[PDB]
Amino acid sequence: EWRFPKSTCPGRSLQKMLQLNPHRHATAGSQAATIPNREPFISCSQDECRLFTLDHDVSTPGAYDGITWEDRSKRRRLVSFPLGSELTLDNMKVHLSGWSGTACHDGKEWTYATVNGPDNSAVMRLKYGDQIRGSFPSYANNILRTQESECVCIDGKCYIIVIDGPAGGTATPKVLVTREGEVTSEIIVTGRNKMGEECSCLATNRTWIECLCRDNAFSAKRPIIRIDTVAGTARGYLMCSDTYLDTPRPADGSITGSCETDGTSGGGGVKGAFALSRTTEATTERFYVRTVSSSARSGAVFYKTTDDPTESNNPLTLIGTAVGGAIPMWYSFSFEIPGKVCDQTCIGLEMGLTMGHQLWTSNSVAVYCVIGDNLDWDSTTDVVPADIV
Amino acid sequence: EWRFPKSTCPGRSLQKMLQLNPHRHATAGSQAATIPNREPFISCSQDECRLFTLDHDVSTPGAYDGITWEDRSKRRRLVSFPLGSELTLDNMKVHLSGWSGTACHDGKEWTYATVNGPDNSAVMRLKYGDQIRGSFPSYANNILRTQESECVCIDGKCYIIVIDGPAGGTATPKVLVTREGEVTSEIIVTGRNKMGEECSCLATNRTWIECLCRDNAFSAKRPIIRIDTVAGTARGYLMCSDTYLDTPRPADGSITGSCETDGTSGGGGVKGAFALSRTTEATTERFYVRTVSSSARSGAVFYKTTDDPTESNNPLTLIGTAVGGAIPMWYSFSFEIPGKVCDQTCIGLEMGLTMGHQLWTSNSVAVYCVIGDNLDWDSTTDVVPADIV
Amino acid sequence: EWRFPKSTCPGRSLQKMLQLNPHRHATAGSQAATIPNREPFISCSQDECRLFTLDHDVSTPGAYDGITWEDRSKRRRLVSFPLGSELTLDNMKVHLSGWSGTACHDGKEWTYATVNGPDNSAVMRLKYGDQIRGSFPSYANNILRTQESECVCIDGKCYIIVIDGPAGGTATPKVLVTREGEVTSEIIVTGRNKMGEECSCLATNRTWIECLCRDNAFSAKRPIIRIDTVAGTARGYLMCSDTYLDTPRPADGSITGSCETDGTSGGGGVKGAFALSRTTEATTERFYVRTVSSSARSGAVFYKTTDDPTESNNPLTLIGTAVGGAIPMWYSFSFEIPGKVCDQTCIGLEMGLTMGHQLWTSNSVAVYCVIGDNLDWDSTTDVVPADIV
Amino acid sequence: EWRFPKSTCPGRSLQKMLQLNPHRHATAGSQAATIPNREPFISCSQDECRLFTLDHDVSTPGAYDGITWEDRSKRRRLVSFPLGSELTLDNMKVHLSGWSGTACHDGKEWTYATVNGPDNSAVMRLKYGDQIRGSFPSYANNILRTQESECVCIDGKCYIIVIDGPAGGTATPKVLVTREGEVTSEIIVTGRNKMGEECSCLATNRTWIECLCRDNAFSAKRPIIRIDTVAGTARGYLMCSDTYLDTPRPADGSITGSCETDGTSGGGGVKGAFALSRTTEATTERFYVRTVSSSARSGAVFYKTTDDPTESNNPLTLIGTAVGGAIPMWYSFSFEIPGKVCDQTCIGLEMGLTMGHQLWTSNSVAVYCVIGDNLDWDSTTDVVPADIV
Ligand SMILES: *[C@@H]1O[C@H](CO)[C@@H](O)[C@H](O)[C@H]1NC(C)=O
Ligand SMILES: *[C@@H]1O[C@H](CO)[C@@H](O)[C@H](O)[C@H]1NC(C)=O
Ligand SMILES: *[C@@H]1O[C@H](CO)[C@@H](O)[C@H](O)[C@H]1NC(C)=O
Ligand SMILES: *[C@@H]1O[C@H](CO)[C@@H](O)[C@H](O)[C@H]1NC(C)=O
Ligand SMILES: [Ca+2]
Ligand SMILES: [Ca+2]
Ligand SMILES: [Ca+2]
Ligand SMILES: [Ca+2]
Repeated sequence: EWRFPKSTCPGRSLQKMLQLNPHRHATAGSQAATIPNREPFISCSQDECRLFTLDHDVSTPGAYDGITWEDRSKRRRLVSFPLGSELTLDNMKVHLSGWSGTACHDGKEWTYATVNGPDNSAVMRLKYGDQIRGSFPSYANNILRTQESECVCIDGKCYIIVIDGPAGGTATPKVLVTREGEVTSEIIVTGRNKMGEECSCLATNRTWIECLCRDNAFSAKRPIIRIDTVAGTARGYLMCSDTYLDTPRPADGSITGSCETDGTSGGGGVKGAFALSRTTEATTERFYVRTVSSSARSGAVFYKTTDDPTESNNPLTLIGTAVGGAIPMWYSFSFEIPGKVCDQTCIGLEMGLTMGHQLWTSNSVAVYCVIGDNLDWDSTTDVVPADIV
Repeated sequence: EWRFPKSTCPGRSLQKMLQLNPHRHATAGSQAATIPNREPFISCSQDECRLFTLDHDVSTPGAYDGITWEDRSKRRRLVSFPLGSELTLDNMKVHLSGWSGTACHDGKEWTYATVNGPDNSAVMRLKYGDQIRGSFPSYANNILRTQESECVCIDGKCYIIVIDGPAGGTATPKVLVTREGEVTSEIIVTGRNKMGEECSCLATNRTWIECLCRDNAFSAKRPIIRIDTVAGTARGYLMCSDTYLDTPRPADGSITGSCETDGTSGGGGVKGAFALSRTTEATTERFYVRTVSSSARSGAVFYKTTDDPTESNNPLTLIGTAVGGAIPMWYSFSFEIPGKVCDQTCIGLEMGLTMGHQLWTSNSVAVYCVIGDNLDWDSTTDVVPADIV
Repeated sequence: EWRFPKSTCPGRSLQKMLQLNPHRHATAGSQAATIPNREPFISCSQDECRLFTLDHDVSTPGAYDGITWEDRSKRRRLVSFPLGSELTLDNMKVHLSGWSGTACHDGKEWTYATVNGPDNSAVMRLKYGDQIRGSFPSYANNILRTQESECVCIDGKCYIIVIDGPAGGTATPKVLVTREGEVTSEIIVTGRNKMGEECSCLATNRTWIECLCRDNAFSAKRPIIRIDTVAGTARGYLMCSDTYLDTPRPADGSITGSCETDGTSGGGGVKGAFALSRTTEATTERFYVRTVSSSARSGAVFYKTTDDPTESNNPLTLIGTAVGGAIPMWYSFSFEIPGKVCDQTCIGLEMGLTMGHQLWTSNSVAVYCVIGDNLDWDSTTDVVPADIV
Repeated sequence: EWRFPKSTCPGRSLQKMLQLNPHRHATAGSQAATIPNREPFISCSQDECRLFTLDHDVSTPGAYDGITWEDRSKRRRLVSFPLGSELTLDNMKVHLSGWSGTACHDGKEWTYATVNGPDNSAVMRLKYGDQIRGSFPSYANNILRTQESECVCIDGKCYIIVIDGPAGGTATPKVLVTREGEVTSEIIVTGRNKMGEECSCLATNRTWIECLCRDNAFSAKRPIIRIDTVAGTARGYLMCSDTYLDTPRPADGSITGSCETDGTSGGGGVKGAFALSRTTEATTERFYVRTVSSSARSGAVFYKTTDDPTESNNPLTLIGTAVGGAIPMWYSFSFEIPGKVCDQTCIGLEMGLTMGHQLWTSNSVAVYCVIGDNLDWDSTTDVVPADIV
């Protein structure tokens, strides 16, 4: 029947599952039509896992693929591939037009959501199975956008974080509550709620959800949103650890003040992710990623903690480097693999590939899951963008 | 069991679902074998939706693709693609040879129909599952042809509009009634029945069907056919609104006379489409498309009304422009997505692509469905036919 | 449960279903890897129909495709494609190595059979589902070979005609009786049994099978084999009609003597096919194909009769020309589409494509089924072998 | 329910099933993106058989395919293809990153295992369905590696041989016992246990497994490991027959001493394979492969015996040559096709293709199964590596 959160598979670290690298096949002499894309993420039903991403209505090599740097356009679609299929034209499935996306399976059907339209009056449409069952219009009229990673479904309701408002100022997130793709309520996020883009979300137990977000205007600390799906409420916090997770960021521990103090820098950011261990009642361990560099989007390093991230300033504990500091690392995303016996959470890593400013842009995706005792290996792309034809 | 019409999902406007644009992948350097095609449409079972179209036994780029402007030839086939698969050779499924097509799912099996043969003695064959169960010969011996959009199945019987006769004069439509692909009766269309090509058809309630057609000889107003599937009868009308839906057309409201008065121009036309909202007993709102231009096939504009289109001359109400007037827009088609709880109707738009008179010809397909409160965005192709290799 | 012959769908003629033409996609500029092949045929389960053929371990365009004229080699395999999929590399499924093939579904599993090995000691292996369950060795040690069209399964047993012996002399056919792919008996063909290659076989009622074969040494009349699956017996006849079906052949009616008189020419031949109408008790109409030319493999013409073909010399009745006499036509094959209500038989046509003697060789496949009242249209390829790259 | 070993299909020899040869499609003019690979093997569930192999994150033709000679790198993944699909990019499924692999189906789910990481601290991860359920770290810190052929599942537990330690000295194998992908015990291999790489494993009856391995340091005789899955024990032996199966090897019978005497040469080796006939209680016949040459990896020859291979020095009995001595032959692997009535074992042959030392490297795969009475035909590739583009 309905999907709900189970206790997770035992595991005390992150180890590599797989990597997809389509543009290895886009060199001189190759015969493949690969799909350049950005903002990828994975979502799973109990039958299959799928790689979702936002394409550009074009393949590489190809004469139109010079637009792949744009964030928003009439060409972008939420597409997906079965997880493990390489990212080629024939493997691709188009779900909805739009330039911001999310998707999640509720036990019976896929829900797909994208935002579509001009910056000042965009509309989120939600697709349930084959039908568009929901529509949610822009409420601040300034780039309505969503998670760029999977949403979370519990007991037949799916929970989606949207934000609308300036990228460099106050923009308030909302939680949309959907049943069969129709928006049946909006939860107001209380507490610390002046920012919260591109949230990566996971259930922390049977009835609660925790989202790790990006503050693009005010702070190098990541906002966190917790949802109590029974009470129907959501509260925002600021991640308190001295190990600041956003990029760019100042040195560790140097933001003076309370947990929820912004600090003086804070401009810019990148979507971050986390994974966890849990029982039916509570989360027992958390796993976090951030870049090697504190000013550029390069590298990826893993950390862990058994503390509550909204109320401890202790540094996180180092797991090790998953992408060397010389390698572009951009978004990362959380997801959960439902199982019959236990569930498992994972972090995906968008290893970025680009020829430069407003030139060809795409990525390779590496996946790490909660299992084992030590980090097993770092990941590379071995794709030189100059060699892409 | 059998498919029948349900009440529709709530919705008060048209919003974009998705777009397919295969020839974005047919530029210099690309690795894809795309499928040039015309007269596309979508039909759905409860498991899957499919994009149907008439191909030319060729792919683009390719040395034989210069024939894709022809309407009828021994090369054309009704093919289909899972909806969301891009239109490439490996994704294509061939169903029947022929140069006019339709298809619909009855709850248990696909029915596929095409017309095949020389202009003066063509034969419609109907395929049910894997077998050809029905054959219907030409009765006026002058291009037997059909809807170029999905047929409608109710309680195990499927209803198909055919026409046979001169393109610039009187040609009488018939309704074929099929059970498992075998033609078990013909309903005579009474009333206004001297034309009626390329009908887009939707159930208006539990037991009635309404088709919106093209008068190619006499009128800029669109013919409408209503079928009472219980009584086994069909009656033709002329759409009465001052907002004439065909192309070319005179200015709005300027056809003098009764509802069913032709007007003085009327030569030519294009296949049009509509969508609707309904309960089990009656249709509550209708949605219509026409071109921006009143003399060329360019642009697409949406309208709506709560009036009966066969008995009111009130202008329709503007929803907005879905394809800018500078963009070729050709056929459009209706279809319905069956759901477990509710059904949903949609309009697809054939955005035409061609190098010129008797040169390479194909299209991009944009899809809008009944949902939400306002139009979300217009569609473009960003394909320049000169760049197609 | 098990497959058995049902009464057929009503139909009094042959009308076109579809055509596959992969090498339309093998011209200059094309992006497809098409599969050159020969001896194709179709076989169906109740879920799906499939196009089987013998490939050459190569695709076109390609530097190794110059071997596709060979009849037998270590490169050839029995491969298949879902019926309606075009014949490209990614759509292909390899079943067994070998250079003579057949396949049929028994209601539960596919049986696949090929002959493999050197001319003087070849072995037929039979694959049932995923396993090789049967092996049948050469008994005359001179090119053991089989039908190159589907076999027939009745009540859990499948029936396969093999021949072994000189191509220009006496070679006796056997009927192999298989259960789950294991050869459980051999039926000796009595009567007229000195030749019988490449048999096209169809059930004539609930318990009998009729095969139409090729005499390569002695006669322009086609041999016919009837199998009584209950009694476990098979008897050979010579087709008696004045309308000789093989190529080359003398003029109609000019073979003097009894039904089973060879006539003076008779050297050479081509695989022919037939279709039929039947009830559970008896065959009511037969449909036959032969070439337009009486000396070359060009064109295809349809005929019918309600007579017993082993005991009447009446000419057959003309249906019309399905492939014009200027178009190469090579093998043709019978097959049957099982249905829940009724079955349907069909003829496929191998429209040959070649650059010349021991150069590139392949084909296009056109399909006609028993339905309707008149022939609907002839078929062409519009492939010029010189344009294949 | 659970998979367990059945009695095998009757058969007294090895006959060819099929061959996959993707790089036939990688010549000048071809349109295919083929997948260069090494260490392939086949594993089957009751629904499907699959070809597994270790890829290099690249396709051929292509500018990055010059790395395909490396044994271990961050690019390699365990991928698979449905058996009979040709080895192209669109057909490929990625399961896990890593450079040593194995996989087996337990009746309900696939288990996939790879080793990943640096030479001195590699980690085996095990994937069960969609989840990584098991992790097993390196215990000798010197290239943890596994079978490169299918594992064996009996009554819900799967058995995997791993080895860790020097390639030219003593390295002790362990048997990992897995349930739903989690390592629930390790069986210590007693007896002759100082080597044992790349084991090909088959059940010998209802409760016992026999593995045929490679001694890379000490002996031209192959090690054999037997597992009693009920008692939970494993014992190593040295294959005693005078017909030494490894490459390179001295002349037959010339190793002086007991069964378990190494002999004086013994350096180097290749993965070998075997097939068998069995009842529920015991193995009745064994089938073995080795190269034609006793110093190079070229050719393949089949043998059989009804003796116990750990306790008889009798020569094996010749079946015949499956790959001529002029053709590179590298790894071979065992696998078993589960059936509803009977099981069947087979040998696959990695026919190697390479341009030379540290240049492009891949293979063709030929498959032989236990059936029939005599060998049917030898296999070739007819791929000249110089012609690969
Ligand atoms: C989940 O966690 C929240 C917050 O700690 C708690 O209030 C709630 O009771 C928990 N749910 C269960 C089922 O224990
Ligand atoms: C459907 O509409 C027709 C025409 O308005 C009407 O006659 C018929 O009764 C309706 N059907 C139902 C089930 O109400
Ligand atoms: C099928 O036909 C044969 C030959 O005419 C006849 O002997 C047999 O009785 C028929 N089978 C049935 C079930 O009528
Ligand atoms: C399988 O073989 C082993 C070794 O010969 C034997 O001990 C065991 O009893 C056998 N199993 C069965 C079920 O006979
Ligand atoms: Ca920030
Ligand atoms: Ca008109
Ligand atoms: Ca002859
Ligand atoms: Ca050795």
